[PDB]
Formats: sequence, structure tokens, C-alpha cells
Amino acid sequence: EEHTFETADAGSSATYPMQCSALRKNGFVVIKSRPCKIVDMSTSKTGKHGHAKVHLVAIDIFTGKKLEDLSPSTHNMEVPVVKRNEYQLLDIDDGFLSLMNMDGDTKDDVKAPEGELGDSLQTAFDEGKDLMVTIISAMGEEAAISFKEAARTD
Amino acid sequence: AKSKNHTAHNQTRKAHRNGIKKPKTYKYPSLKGVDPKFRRNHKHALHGTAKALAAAKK
Amino acid sequence: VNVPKTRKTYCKGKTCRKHTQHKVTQYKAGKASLFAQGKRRYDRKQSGFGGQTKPVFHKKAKTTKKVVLRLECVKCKTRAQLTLKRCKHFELGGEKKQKGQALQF
RNA sequence: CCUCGCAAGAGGUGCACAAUCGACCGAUCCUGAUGUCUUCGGAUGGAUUUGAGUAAGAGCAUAGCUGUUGGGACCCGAAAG
RNA sequence: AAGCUCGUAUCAGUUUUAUGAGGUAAAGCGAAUGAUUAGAGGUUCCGGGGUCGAAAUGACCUUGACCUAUUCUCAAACUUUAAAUAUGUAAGAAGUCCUUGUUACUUAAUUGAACGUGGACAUUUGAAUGAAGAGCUUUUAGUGGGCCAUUUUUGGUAAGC
RNA sequence: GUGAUUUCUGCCCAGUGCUCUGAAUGUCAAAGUGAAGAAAUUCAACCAAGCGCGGGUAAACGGCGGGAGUAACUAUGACU
RNA sequence: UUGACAUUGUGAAGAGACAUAGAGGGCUACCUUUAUAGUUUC
RNA sequence: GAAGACAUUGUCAGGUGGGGAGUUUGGCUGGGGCGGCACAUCUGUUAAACGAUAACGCAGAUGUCCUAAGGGGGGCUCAUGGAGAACAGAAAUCUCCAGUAGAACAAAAGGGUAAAAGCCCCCUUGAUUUUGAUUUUCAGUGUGAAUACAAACCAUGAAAGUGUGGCCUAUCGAUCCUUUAGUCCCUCGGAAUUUGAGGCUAGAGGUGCCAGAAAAGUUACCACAGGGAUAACUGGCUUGUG
RNA sequence: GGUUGCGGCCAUAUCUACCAGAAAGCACCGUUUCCCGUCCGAUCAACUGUAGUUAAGCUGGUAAGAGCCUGACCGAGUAGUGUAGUGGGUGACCAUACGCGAAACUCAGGUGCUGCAAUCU
RNA sequence: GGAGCGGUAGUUCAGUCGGUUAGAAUACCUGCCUGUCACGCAGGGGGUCGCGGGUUCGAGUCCCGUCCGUUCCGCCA
Repeated sequence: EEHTFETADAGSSATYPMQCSALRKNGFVVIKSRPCKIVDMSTSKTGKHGHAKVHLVAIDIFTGKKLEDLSPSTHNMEVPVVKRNEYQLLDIDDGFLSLMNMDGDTKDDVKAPEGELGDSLQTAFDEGKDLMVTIISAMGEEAAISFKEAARTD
Repeated sequence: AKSKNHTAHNQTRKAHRNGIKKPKTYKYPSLKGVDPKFRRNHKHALHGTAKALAAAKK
Repeated sequence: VNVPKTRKTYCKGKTCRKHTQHKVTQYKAGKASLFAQGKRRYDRKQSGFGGQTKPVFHKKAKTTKKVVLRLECVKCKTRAQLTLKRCKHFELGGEKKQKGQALQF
């Protein structure tokens, strides 16, 4: 009678901004229109009647390069949103990895890690034993972050 | 720098210079707010009932 | 949140004016295109020196957008919109929740 | 105001104005009958809606007080361009 | 300020009669929520401890809890109970009564309700007291930096804070 | 830029710059090319240098941390 | 600074992208190609 | 001589460009600065028993979650204590007794509630449409929320009733512009046809300095208007601190 | 006056323990095929009031009862506050004039009322 | 005085901001190798994650209080 169903997507969402004086070590900030995690945080006076600035230094989550910024602290630096998927890792096929959500096993994607830490995972796979590997979807960027393995489950 | 913010002082005396105006009730209060169903019916009453008070007199 | 793919609601098509089945599409922004009065009237003010005039926007705070359901009837197929309160995670998917069966893991 | 009443009062006639309730014009929403270069035309009535509406019409012009806006605008006053 | 419609109208920073709502001062925790003292009685096999008994849902001491009945003193964010002060309304003729008509609402039913007809109650027509008038409208200045006292009260050690 | 002579000019190219006869098919305009379209126009397609990516350079700007444990007096603690 | 156009005129000699057709691959997303009829920046 | 149709020169287009220009640089705030947000909103108290009522007074919260934790109907009714049943043992389940509720109602706090406003079960989507009236804050304008109805159309239910979001109190923001739908209705003004654009109705795309300007700094080289409403020296009450 | 059905004020009606109750009338009690619904006919439905009780719920009575309601010139006109004063008090606060008026403690007392319909030795 | 953050076996650190399994290293233990001890081998054990409380079905993985231990401000006169 009618068809094609026009399947699309979900609506809304965003990356919530905050006041830039509340940021903390291992806070998450967008500089360069790129996500980051703080490492060095610094505040200062300007001169006499100081309206205090803040000079952060933040090392990327994804790329890894060390970035910096300086702004007065009231005006917002918009904060990205972060989540762990806690995926379980089955065999790594081609250049991708293959991750199994508990509910569903789809989505091998995730490129496999650029990470040097992902090399120990690359090394320890053939030895096996439940590979439970978290990733983060922050701003639609997803790459392997940490390796973890349970000790039992039989 | 602080300014006196909110106080009622010398208010309840001002209002009593004009002496607390009254609502001015009327005959035939406005039927605004009454349900339409009782109001639609009521239209046909005054409309018609004047006739026996008008046409019957001749 | 979640919403049903199919909904029986009121449909005014002048041919029915009675509750009918509705397939629920989700609303879509759409291309701003061109030729719209707000475009000609604008770029005519952008050309020449002086640069940006129509004020730029910065301060965005709100993280959410009211999700607009685009409804379609299955008979006369009118399209009547509908609004929902703001939500961060939306889906039209199915699989309605169970009785509270044990939370897994 | 008039009639009656010595008067007090009673009856009628009640403009102005106030309070509602209708009526007619427009908009929006229903009806859409008759007829229809069959598809257009709209009669007829309705609608918790609506107007800076009609309902035997009142304005124009000049001068004047006062009040606003624009103008060097109550007088004087900048550092700048 | 300009006036206008009216002139005893309807009101009145007011009392009384009747009837409302309010939870603060107080009071109480041998009434709950919260604290909180000190003793007395039971209890545990489902509290450790102690003596005696291989042993224990063992005889009796042990503190911790309780549970029982008392007592101590309380509470801006506790409460059965509950003040004066201030507050709401009514005190009618745009009333009541009798009788009767109108309707596309309402009902077992012109039964109702909303109004209207016609008559009865008129100046003790229906609480006290008063009213250099009562109501209405236009329009426009000037002000929008406050202070102090008695009472009530917050922060503060206290302040001509 | 330093500032006579004597002596010495250390460690850090991640940052910020400057640079590369540096890869190049990520970014990537006008113009130009094809298709749609009755036509404006839409679409892409390819697409300059830079950005991007990698290369060096500190007499370029600049920078140079903690906390533990230990010696057959104590204390320290070379050393781990 | 880089790109197109124009002043700007005569010539040239090879390369590739894109077109079809057949093989070599894994109906093909292509692929190494290759013969053919063109557009092309160079 | 070179140099060669390339350079240059002219017009456009992208890059670069504090060298250069213009311009800003919140507000509250028991001086201003940092700090905090009391600059929207909610719950209890401070309020002095109607209402009203303040302070960088106190105690706290939000800018989300739910097609369901909504809507109706039906059944049962809790936390807890007591008593008891192999593995079991405070915490594994069961059965009975006591049990106005000492629990649970998305998320603070206070209400409210038991043959239910809680637990489970059946069906559902009135978290729809037209479009006004009214309370709330009040200018008695808005936004937001809430009630009460009409006109429907429906769900549920034996029915009567109930139901236009979430048992109640907070969960959201204007014109211009863009964009979707509805009317497929009205214009393109010489006259026509179709694409295009403009319009009406109702939404959504953000203004959290939350009735809504697109904006960083320093000036002991500073400038001018002013200020004791706004500090330092001095005096006065004040007495902690001496 | 007893009982039932529907109620209205809603603890002068509830709690706890005992003791009663003729007549009918409720009530407890009996079977599962059909309709129905649960793990289970105990709940619920269905079927006769038969087979039997008044043990239980039900109503009433009893309890120097716990409660609750009322009252008592009992506590107390005491706490508290309106008004007013060049009244006192170093102040805190306290008296007075005009007025209002609590709670607890105390004692005394009560312990369901009542509408319609039917039926009952 | 303000405010900010840390508090994990032996010790240094992750998890630690995002709750329903506390992970590494070295330390210490075992057995071997050596004549013993080094070293290398095969294994191994160990921490309510500083306390009180409260949410949360569940908290090092939340909130408030302590406890200690960090910091930064401390300027115009």
C-alpha cells in the first residue's frame, strides 16, 4: 500500500558547555574543534585589576598530540560527552577489530587501535581468555582505549 | 553600594487616599464564564419569551 | 526515550475526520537551498566591504531539541506534525519493555 | 415632561449614559440546497472564535494653554573624530 | 487641572450578632518525628563474656542491645492541643412571598433551572454611626538615592551597622 | 641577539613558530567540464596554493619533576 | 602569494585521465591489462 | 643583445596578513579585584498564625527520565517485627500471626494516598483536533505551567464515570530569517500556462547575563566628565581582638 | 425492641480480654458437569438448602480497663498578647490602667446515634 | 581566612569524574638450578581500597561530615 519506510535516525543531543573555571584534571574539553583530556591546568591574574584567565594544556584522547589553550574564565569551552561501551573482543579480522556487545554482537568496525597499548592486546590475543575491551564514542570518534580481561566465566 | 531593595513602607496608606475602589456590581452581570450549553439554551428563552410579552399585547 | 512506529490518532483529511492508523516518520531539517528572500536579501548585504553584518551566533547552551514526529495517515495520507518534550536519546524502535525480568549481569 | 393627586406620592412617556442580551457586515471554521462552457457557483442557515465594526450618522478649519518627537533646542562644559 | 452624570445616592482604613479560615507566642513529648539523662524488671537459644558441668536451645552472675513502667530538659526547617492582635462574608427591594408563562438545556414527567408575567408586602423596608456631596472620565506634570522612633524580628560579640 | 679579553656556551623539537628540489589523491574557491531539467538552476564529477600529514632546526621563542626504600651508633643516604 | 581569463601570435613531439570491446582477476566494488573509436589537461 | 608569447600589465577568485584600521572588554556585588551567583526557575525555614515581604540569610535541587513509571478496569496490599521448614547460615525462598502504615510512588523537599494515588494482571494509546475562558508572576502585559468547559472523535469500563501527559508543587524560553505541514487556498499588478518566489494558519531550528546586543586584554605615561551614593590618612560610635 | 438490604454523623461507635444470644434472620457449611477463573474451586463462578452447627464472625453484656468525646469559677485568670504612660528597673525585663484568654496536670461523667424498606416469638 | 584537590596489599601507582569483577610493577614466599648467596627459571600469597553517616537493590567505583596531607590566593593604597 505504501513503502520504502524512510528509516533515518534519532534526533536531538549535543555536547554540553560549562563554565571554564570548573574544569579539572582528566576533564574533557574541545579545543581545535577536537576532543581532549586535561593534564596541565593553570590560572593567573592579568595585571592589577585582573579578570583571571586560564591556560590549560590537554593531551588528546584520540590523536594523542599535546594541545594548549588560553581563555578568560567565565566564557564557555564546550565540553564533549564520553561513554564506555565495554565491548567484548572476539577475533580481530583484517584491519578492523571485531567487538561483541552483550546484547548484540554486531559492529566489527573500530579500525583496531593505533595504540601502542593495543599491541600488547595484539600480542596477547592468541593466548586468549575473554577479551573485554572498552571503547569511547565521544563525538562519534571511536577507538580502543583499554584492555581488560575477566578471570573466569564458565 | 547596596540599595534598599524591597519594602512596603508607606503603601497601605497611599491606597487609602482614593479609598479602595469598589468593584461596582450591576444588574444583569456579564455571563462571561458561564458554560456554553446553559448559555446556548438561554439564548432561545429571552428571544422567544419576549414575543408572548410583545406579540400577545396589541 | 522511545516511541511507537505505529499510532492511532485523529486525522482531518476532509474525507475522514476520524481516527486512523499512522506511520510515524521523524522530522528532518532540510537543505536551506537558495533564492529564499532571506538569502538574496542577505548576500546583497554581504557583498562590498564592511564584511559581516547580520549578527553571528555563539552562546549556544541548550543541548536538546524537541523531537518532532511527522505523522502520516494511511488513507488520505495527510501529514500532521506533533511535538514531544525535549529528550537526549530518541528512538522509534520497538521491543517494548518486559515485566522487570532480572537485570542482566 | 404629561395624567391624576391640595400635597405627599402613583402611573405613563423616557433622550443622554451605564450594564447586559440579541440582530446585520467582514475574517476563520461547518453547511454546502437549487442550478451548473461539469464543475463552478454559491442560497440557506450554524460556530466556548474574531474586528481599531452598524445599530437616523459629526466633522473640518483657525487661534490658544498644556504635553510629546524631531531639529544648535534651557545656558555653558568636554578626553577625542 | 479640566469637567461631566447625578444630587441621598450608595457607601464608610469603624463596631456589634452570627459564621468562617488561619499554627505563631505558649504548651507537650508517661502522644507520634527528633534528640537526651539515671536508675529498676524481664530477655535472648538469635550477643561476647564469667564461675561450676565431657557437654549443652546449661544453674546463676556479665555488659551491649532491647522490651516494660518511671524520671531529667528540650526543637527556626517537631506536633496532638491553641490565644489577643490583624483578616472574609452577611445584615434585602437589583428582597421576600404567592401565582403563572417562555426554551433546540434538563427530567420518571413544562419535573427543573434561568429568567419574566400578575398581585401582597413602602418606609422600622427590616443591626449600631457618620457622610463641606456619590459615581465617572480625560490629561499631565513631579517622584522612582530615603531616614528615625515604640512594638515584632534576621545576620552580627556590638554598633548613630 | 649578545655584549671587551680568559674559560665555557649543557639537556629537551612534543608546544609555538620558521622551513623541506617533502609524500600527496584527507581538506580544497572562482573558472572549466558532464548529467538532470522546457530554463534559470540543482547536482556532482575533477579541483590552486596553503591547511592537513610527515622532515629538520634551540647563540628561534621557549622549557629543565616528583615519592619512596637502604650503610653492624645516630644521622644522612652514593645506591635500588 | 596562488588559480582562470584577456594582450597572445605561428608551430610542433611524446604521456596520462576519462568511451567502448576482448582477455587477467576476485555476476564486479574493482583490478593488471589490452585492441578499438573520442573528449583532454599536459 | 638578450628574453619569448612565457613574464609583466588589467579584471576576478582562494590563501596569507596586528604590519594597518574600526570596535568592544558583562551585572549583582555590606569599596572593586579574584571568589560565588542569590541575574531564570523550584521545596522548607527566616514571615512577626489571611495575603504580601527582604538580604553573597540557612538547608537543597533542575535544565533531565518515562509509549511508559501514561489511561482505564480488575485482583491483591506494604516496611517491619514474631513463629517455624533439608542443604541455609544476619542477607537464597516459603507458610502463618501481629502490622494506619513506621513503606512505594523517575529524579530534591513537603504534602497526599490502601479494597487506592502503592504491587500485579487485561486493553490501550485523549502525551490527538478546533479554539477560546480562567487562576498563577502581574503592567493584572507577556513565556511557562495548571484548572474548568464546550465541539468532536476515541480508549477503557458490566456500567455510572474516568481520560486532552506523568497524584501535586520545578523541567522552559519573542520579532527578522530558515525550514515542515495544513489549507492545495491567495497573489506575480497588460493576458495567459507551468517550474520559482511571496503570503495565511500551526509548529520546529536559539537566544540559560534565562522579556532575548554578534565581541579579549593591559595602562606607575593615561585622558575628560563626575562621585564622598564608592575605599586609603584623620575623627565618631563599636568592642571581639589586644 | 431483634434481624437483614441501602445508608447519613463518623472512635460518646476503636482496641484488648472475657461472658452470653430464643425465634426467625444472617452467618459458617455441602458438589463441580454446564458459564467462569486461579499453581490450586480456599478466594471467584456455578448448583440445593439439602447433610449440620451457632464454635467462630455478627449483635449485646462484662472489665476500680487502655482509649476517645464532654464537662467541671480544678489547674488559671496563671502563662501570652492588643492598647497607654517623661511607670519602675543599670538592663534583662517587671508591675499597673483598660481588655481578651490558652494547653498539660486534676476530678466528675459518658461509651454509638440514626434514616428508609422488609421481616421477626 | 578563603577556596581548590589526595588519601588503594610491602611501596609506588591505575580503577578511580561514567556503581553491580580492585589490575600492574617491584617488594616478600615457595620449588629448581649453584658449593652456597647473587642472578635466571616454574609457580605463590597478600589490601573493605584513610574513617563516621546517608542515599543507592548494589559504592574505593555517589552525597555530607570529620581525619590527616597537598596547593593557590593573598593585590590598589
